[PDB]
This record gives sequence, C-alpha cells and structure tokens, in this order.
Amino acid sequence: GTKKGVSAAAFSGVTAALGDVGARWFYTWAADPQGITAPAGTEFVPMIWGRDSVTADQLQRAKAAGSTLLAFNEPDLAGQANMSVETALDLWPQLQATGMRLGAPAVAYGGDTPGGWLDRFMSGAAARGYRVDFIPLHWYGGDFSAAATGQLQSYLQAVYNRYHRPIWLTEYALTDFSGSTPRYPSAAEQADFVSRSTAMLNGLSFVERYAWFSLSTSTTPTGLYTGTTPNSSGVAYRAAG
Ligand code: NA
Repeated sequence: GTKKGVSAAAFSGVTAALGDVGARWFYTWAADPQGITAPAGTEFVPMIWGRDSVTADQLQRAKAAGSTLLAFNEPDLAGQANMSVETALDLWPQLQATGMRLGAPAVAYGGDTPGGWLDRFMSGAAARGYRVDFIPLHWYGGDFSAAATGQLQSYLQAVYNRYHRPIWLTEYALTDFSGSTPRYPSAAEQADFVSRSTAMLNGLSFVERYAWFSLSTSTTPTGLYTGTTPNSSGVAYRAAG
C-alpha cells in the first residue's frame, strides 16, 4: 500500500523506527524533516504550520524538501495555529504559488459542520477561485471500544461527502480530550484499534494517506515505539498494509 505513514520527531532511533514500521511517508509539523534522516522509500511531506511559516524562505525550503504541502495545523484551536478563516484565505495564495499538491489546513474538529472552520475555508476558497487539492483531518476517539473504527470512518466519509476532496488522516489515535487532562485506552484497546482502523482505512478509496499520532512515546503516550522497540501498537501498525 502507499497509504501508511506517521508523524515523527528526531528521537534516538527514529531512522530505524521509520523503516521498521514500514512508513511510506512521514511529516514533522515543519517545512523540513526536523533532523530526521528518512530511510530509503519513506517520503517527507512538508507543512506550513501557522502564520509565521508563510515566508518566501520557508515556502522555498518546503518545495525543496518534498512534493506535497500540508497547510496550517489546527487553526481552529487557540493552542495550535490559532488562525481565522479570513487569515488563512489571505495567506493561501503564497502556499498555492509553490505549485505543490496542496492540503487544506487540518482542523481539530468540525470538518463536516456547516458554518464551521473548514466549511467556511472551503467555501471562501471556492469563491476566490483557489486550489485545494486534498483535505487532511485529525480525529481522536474517546470511545475505546470496537465501535471506534466506524466512528472515525463516519467522520472521514462526512467530510468527503461535503467537499469531494481526497482525504488524508494526518493525526489519529484513541484519546479522550473532553476532560481537563487527556484520557488514554489500555494497551490492548489501543493495539486492537490500530488493527481495525488501518484495515478500514486501507479499504476507503477516498482516503489516500493516514498517519497514527505518533511514532514515538517521546511525543505522546499513544506512541508506537520507544526508541527502536515497537510496543504492541507499533507491532500492529507495522503489520498493517
Ligand atoms: Na519539490
């Protein structure tokens, strides 16, 4: 398959972990690999994370580093890119002018909601004659049962049905963020979800790429690897197509 990728940072053993897990692509939330040496066959995808990365220098660096460009990360959240739709649209021509295959900003929430951030962005892009080649999404499930895969699927399908752009899933895991501090599944629940979700994602033609959040436990408790050693979730992700 071409779909399976990961987000990553340059922790000790990252090059080995990327190859071990079989990542076809990766990204780093930045315009370059952030110190990661990718294994052969693992494609880096640059990102323009927020307003401060919309510079001629960053855009040229991104275009030198890869072929596909991801736009702003969670502009809908104050603790992430924290950007209005208007600001994102006004910056958009600079990203579009790279000529790269271009992903929408990845909203944290509400991608299928009429009048939400993504909907207003896509509507304004269409009105302005802008190009948006694909839509990357984020999804963190708070229901840790076998039902989680179908919940994720329904969100992806809703966003595809609304805008008819191919979908990337650039962050996903089981994590309940409803509370003052994140709540996580058991290791077994997580590994089962990795298996079921990747099988689902591999069968949806409109999902081009997906990336578990994240490769390393140094990034998040939902990490797949500690150093070069996969946990049961990393083993399940490695086994996925
Ligand atoms: Na390029």
